[PDB]
Amino acid sequence: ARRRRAEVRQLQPDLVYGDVLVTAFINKIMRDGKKNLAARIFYDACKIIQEKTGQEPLKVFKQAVENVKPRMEVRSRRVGGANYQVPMEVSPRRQQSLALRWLVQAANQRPERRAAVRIAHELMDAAEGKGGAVKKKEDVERMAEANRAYAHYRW
Amino acid sequence: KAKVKATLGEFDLRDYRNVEVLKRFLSETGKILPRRRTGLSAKEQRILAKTIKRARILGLLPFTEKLVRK
Amino acid sequence: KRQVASGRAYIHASYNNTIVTITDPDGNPITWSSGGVIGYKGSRKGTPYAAQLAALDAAKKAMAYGMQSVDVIVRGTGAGREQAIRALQASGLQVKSIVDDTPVPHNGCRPKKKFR
RNA sequence: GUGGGAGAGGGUGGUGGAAUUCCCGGAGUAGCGGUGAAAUGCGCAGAUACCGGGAGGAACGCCGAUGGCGAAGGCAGCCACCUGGUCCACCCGUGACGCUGAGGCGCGAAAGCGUGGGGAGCAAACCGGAUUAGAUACCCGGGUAGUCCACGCCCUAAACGAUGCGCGCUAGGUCUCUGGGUCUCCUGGGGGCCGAAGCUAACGCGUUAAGCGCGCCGCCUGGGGAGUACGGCCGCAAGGC
Ligand SMILES: [Mg+2]
Ligand SMILES: [Mg+2]
Ligand SMILES: [Mg+2]
Ligand SMILES: [Mg+2]
Ligand SMILES: [Mg+2]
Ligand SMILES: [Mg+2]
Ligand SMILES: [Mg+2]
Ligand SMILES: [Mg+2]
Ligand SMILES: [Mg+2]
Ligand SMILES: [Mg+2]
Ligand SMILES: [Mg+2]
Ligand SMILES: [Mg+2]
Ligand SMILES: [Mg+2]
Ligand SMILES: [Mg+2]
Ligand SMILES: [Mg+2]
Ligand SMILES: [Mg+2]
Ligand SMILES: [Mg+2]
Ligand SMILES: [Mg+2]
Ligand SMILES: [Mg+2]
Ligand SMILES: [Mg+2]
Ligand SMILES: [Mg+2]
Ligand SMILES: [Mg+2]
Ligand SMILES: [Mg+2]
Ligand SMILES: [Mg+2]
Ligand SMILES: [Mg+2]
Ligand SMILES: [Mg+2]
Ligand SMILES: [Mg+2]
Ligand SMILES: [Mg+2]
Ligand SMILES: [Mg+2]
Ligand SMILES: [Mg+2]
Ligand SMILES: [Mg+2]
Ligand SMILES: [Mg+2]
Ligand SMILES: [Mg+2]
Ligand SMILES: [Mg+2]
Ligand SMILES: [Mg+2]
Repeated sequence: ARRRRAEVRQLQPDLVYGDVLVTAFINKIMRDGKKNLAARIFYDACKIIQEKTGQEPLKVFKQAVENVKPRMEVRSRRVGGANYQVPMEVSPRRQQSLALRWLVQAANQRPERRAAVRIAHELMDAAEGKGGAVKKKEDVERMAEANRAYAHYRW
Repeated sequence: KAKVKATLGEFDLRDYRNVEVLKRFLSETGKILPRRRTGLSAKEQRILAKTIKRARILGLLPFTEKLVRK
Repeated sequence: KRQVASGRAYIHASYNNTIVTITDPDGNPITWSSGGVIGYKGSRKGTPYAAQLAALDAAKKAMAYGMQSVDVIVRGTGAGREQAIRALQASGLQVKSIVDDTPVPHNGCRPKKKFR
């Protein structure tokens, strides 16, 4: 984005919940342009996650994605020779994107055979405060508070 | 801001012993104030500098001081 | 084993290191710290974070001696020359006053080739 | 001549504070220093940091300027003494006594030489640590001559305004230093900046001429060879003319 601000794409709402984060997550699950198969994955996972634990998948999804969003991260900055890892905060949009990406990548790194099962159990663990996606998030946050010695290189 | 000569009487620029008025021309530190803040002419400033040094050697004006709040 | 309850704190900051010496009201030192006293070894000692940690460690050693009221003296210039004073302010020691007493000659000695 | 004035102009002696280094002491642990990173180095025989005391050398922060003085080199703490140059007002005195100047003579930054002192900091050479393909360098840690003083040599330079000295003539504007004046200003004398006419190959100069004229001195005649050779002179030498 040299000239413009690169206005954010406004995703379509969802047909089941009416929420936009669900459509964004379903897009993150989709591969090779199959939004139908990805939607079926997410919604069979919704049924499984609503049955195996007697809670609404809406608020569990929301609480999990909220638990995975990090508050700080590191970016490399070239200063006086080789570059250094400088910590900083995160944009809300980037927090959303990183949370959903870690969700999908930790769900597919799971042992469970079926896709919907992986999605459901990953969402459960992330909603409880544990799991792989939250582990990657807390490693991102552990990069902060560690190289905080460079807090004067914020830029 | 006020310049030193603007708020002052008809005083002697050649009196090295009057510390009361020579102190006005020193800074927060012992440094001699520039002409921007003294409002003096070139000749006046040139005489004031020598009188200030004279007073310094007589232990009346500080050679240097310490900065506060830094 | 002194129970000093009040004293001075001298911050000597350079471009290679920052060190803090906490002393009593008539000049004798009590404790001290620096970027090398804490873990950092190389140029890492000259960072403002090392200055903050050195000031905090010296302040806590002063707490061990029982220091409450502190007058600050500052000499030199470098990264963290201010951060040392900020940490010293927020360390739990009531700062009495801050003073910059950086020694500057009246053009007496010839500097090294680096400084000309 | 008289009467005023500004000034790091020069020489001599004294004297002040800041800072570095070193030494004595107090208190105080484990590092300091250094770099793009480091390492040599220093530290448990107590460093660094802090405080008090002492010693010594060298240089003068703020004032300070785009300023001032000097023929040039060049000249900055303060005080005293010895001394040079210069400017202004008064219109007083002498009555062309002037300008330039081959040679000569004197001065002449730094570095260098000799004899004798001095020695903090800096620092060619040199000793180490790094960096690199290599490092004989830049960077880091040490360090001698030297830098400082007295006396005697050395006579070089981008010794530059790359512009010899003197005088007269030719729009102004603006900033400034220093005098005088009836002191929005004028009138001298210095330091800058724009710019008339004119000059210039152009850049640019332009009452501080590179303009218009006059006097006198120095120097130039394609580049390399070459500021070399020979010769002479000077020098303790280096070397210079
Ligand atoms: Mg260092
Ligand atoms: Mg003089
Ligand atoms: Mg003199
Ligand atoms: Mg000692
Ligand atoms: Mg040892
Ligand atoms: Mg050792
Ligand atoms: Mg040893
Ligand atoms: Mg000695
Ligand atoms: Mg100055
Ligand atoms: Mg005189
Ligand atoms: Mg007459
Ligand atoms: Mg007659
Ligand atoms: Mg002559
Ligand atoms: Mg001659
Ligand atoms: Mg000479
Ligand atoms: Mg010499
Ligand atoms: Mg000699
Ligand atoms: Mg040295
Ligand atoms: Mg080597
Ligand atoms: Mg060296
Ligand atoms: Mg001519
Ligand atoms: Mg006048
Ligand atoms: Mg002159
Ligand atoms: Mg004039
Ligand atoms: Mg003029
Ligand atoms: Mg013309
Ligand atoms: Mg011009
Ligand atoms: Mg002329
Ligand atoms: Mg010409
Ligand atoms: Mg010739
Ligand atoms: Mg020829
Ligand atoms: Mg030659
Ligand atoms: Mg010969
Ligand atoms: Mg001979
Ligand atoms: Mg030669």
